[PDB]
Amino acid sequence: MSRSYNDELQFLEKINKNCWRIKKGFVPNMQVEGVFYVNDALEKLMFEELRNACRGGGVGGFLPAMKQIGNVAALPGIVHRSIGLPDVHSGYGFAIGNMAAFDMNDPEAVVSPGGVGFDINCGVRLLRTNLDESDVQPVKEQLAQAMFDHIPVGVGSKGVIPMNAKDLEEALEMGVDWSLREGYAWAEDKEHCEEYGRMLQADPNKVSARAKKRGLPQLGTLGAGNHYAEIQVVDEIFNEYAAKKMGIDHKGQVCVMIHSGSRGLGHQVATDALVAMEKAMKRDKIIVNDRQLACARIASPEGQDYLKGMAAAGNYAWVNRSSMTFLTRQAFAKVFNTTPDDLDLHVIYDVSHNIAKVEQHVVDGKERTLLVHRKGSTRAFPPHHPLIAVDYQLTGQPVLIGGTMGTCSYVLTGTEQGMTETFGTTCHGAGRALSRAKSRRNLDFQDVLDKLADMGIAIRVASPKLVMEEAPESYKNVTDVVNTCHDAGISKKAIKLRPIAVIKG
Amino acid sequence: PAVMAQEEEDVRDYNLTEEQKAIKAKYPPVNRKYEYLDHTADVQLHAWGDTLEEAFEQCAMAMFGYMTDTGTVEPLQTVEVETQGDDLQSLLFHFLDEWLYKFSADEFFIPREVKVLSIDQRNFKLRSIGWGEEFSLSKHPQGTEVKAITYSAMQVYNEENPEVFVIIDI
Ligand SMILES: Nc1nc2c(ncn2[C@@H]2O[C@H](COP(=O)(O)CP(=O)(O)OP(=O)(O)O)[C@@H](O)[C@H]2O)c(=O)[nH]1
Ligand SMILES: [Mn+2]
Ligand SMILES: [Mn+2]
Ligand SMILES: [Mn+2]
Repeated sequence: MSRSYNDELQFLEKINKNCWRIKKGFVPNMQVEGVFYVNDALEKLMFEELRNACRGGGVGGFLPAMKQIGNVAALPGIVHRSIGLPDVHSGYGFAIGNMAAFDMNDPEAVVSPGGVGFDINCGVRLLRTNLDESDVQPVKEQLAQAMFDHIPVGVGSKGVIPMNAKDLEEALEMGVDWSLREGYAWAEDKEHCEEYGRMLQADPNKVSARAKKRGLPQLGTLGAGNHYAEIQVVDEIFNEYAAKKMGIDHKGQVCVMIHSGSRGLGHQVATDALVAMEKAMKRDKIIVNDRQLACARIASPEGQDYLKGMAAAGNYAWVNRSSMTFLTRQAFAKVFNTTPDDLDLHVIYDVSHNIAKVEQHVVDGKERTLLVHRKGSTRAFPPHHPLIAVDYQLTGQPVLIGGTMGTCSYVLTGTEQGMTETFGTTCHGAGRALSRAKSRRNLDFQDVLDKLADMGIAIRVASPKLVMEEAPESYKNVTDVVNTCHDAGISKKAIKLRPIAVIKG
Repeated sequence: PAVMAQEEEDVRDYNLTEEQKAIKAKYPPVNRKYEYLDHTADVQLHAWGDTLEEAFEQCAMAMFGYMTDTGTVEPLQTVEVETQGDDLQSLLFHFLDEWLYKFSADEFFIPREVKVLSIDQRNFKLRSIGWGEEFSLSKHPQGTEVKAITYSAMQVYNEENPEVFVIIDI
């Protein structure tokens, strides 16, 4: 980070109204170029991060997202581009909102666990109800409290449904199939879940004892950070055909958005693989620009062991989100004295954003088998793709975009242009504009709580005096993110939702 | 008296009860030589001390200080953590990871204080201990869960005023 800002700009070129190019040389050994999609408002945030992430000529600082996109473009076996999506911001290896694809028939192609992330298969599930805003407004606080009472949130929380080591071993192999067998999920849930909620190559023998000891008490918990369970109200329908296939009937309909991942089991699986690869990068002679990008050849034993444990961690995350769904259904049933089935509390879709997937794509006119890394970005497959649930074959695959607890959220669908320009990858959220440390300093917790109250949004959080770290101003404008994706043609807007109650850990 | 902090002080406020406040008044405050610095997605721990050993132990205390108010933790038990690495960075990584694991499994131990007894800089081996008790939601306030240690922008300065910078995943 010893270059001047203006010298860094020598490697940056605007491609079109919504896309920037990162030319080779920005960081060492780039095999392809990097790109990031930003409109005017998102462009300023991205370049400010470049200027300010390592401002001083001394110690400290961190790596801005642009540098991370370039570092990922140096990973062996990458094809096309290292791609930042409109919500992109600095992460810890890949940028948050960073996609990279590797040709599995190139023997030098690698898999990077530290780039997939510690929260393996962290994702968003959207539920619908047959309730209206007018049915919830009278009991908003009671429902917010019922959610908080049913869903364990925050550091130290433990699962309420008892689980033993053997149940965990089955959940790692079966994913949502386990929740179905045990009666915590409905058959319709699996049908509207990405991968049908189970990655078949999952091998519990590749998940370490430590991962299993961390995961057991936490299965069925939300976690902390930006994880949430949010009661929402449909605010705008951009695609009536898409809305119809999703079960969205009218503006004013109540939905629930749940965001959580594979918890301590997944965090440990990623850590174990990260450690195993530092121990192995000598043999295969792999150089990286960032130690956090430690990786292995896809066909190596370390790479295969990671991919199998990653899939098992993926199955755990699907089991965890089903548990949140079951507990959310219990809360609604209690507050409205009606069974969950009588409330039409069905899954619209469940899509993940921290995963590596084997996918068929065309590269320069030739169809290839690629290992697609998506860190903080979502698969968004196009209409008529065979690997989409039947109900969404003609709409395109739903994409669930959380904004903030005090703005809005969106549902999008994948497009053919997206399949072509970004390997069917779109954004996963708004992304951050202010660090938690900077939000702690510049914002007051009571001001955030009052603003939410002046907006009529009920809230239950584990650490109330830290809520400024999740303030709406801490995140990018989600509408800028979704509009950039839409104008770029990689995603199509479908639904807009507004929060009315939120629980956070 | 060297000012190592790069930001103005900013204590995180965990919403203490009267009993939590009373447990903290009962014990000698722990000296804090760490701070929470800017990182867009997560947080950067910055810790320092008079020896590399102290910079390490303050980094672990910084990590635990992000999960709860460690001043409310009583020194009822002592736990040992020994680890090794191939260099100072991986030693620091494994040291923080081993302590994170003590908190996340088995006995769910939260230290009020951590002390590094030795860093063997020829083998990159470390001996440390911590005193505290089992983390309990009835006893300790909820901060933020730490998911993992990362190497992102990790810096270990081993000169006259040792200090470390570590980004952790939250
Ligand atoms: N509808 C909501 N969206 C939110 C809320 N809080 C944060 N976010 C959005 O969710 C988006 C996704 O955030 P991330 O998945 O990157 C945060 P997370 O802790 O899950 O990252 P990991 O460490 O990878 O697990 C984020 O950019 C925000 O725009 C919320 O309260 N409600
Ligand atoms: Mn997550
Ligand atoms: Mn997430
Ligand atoms: Mn994180």
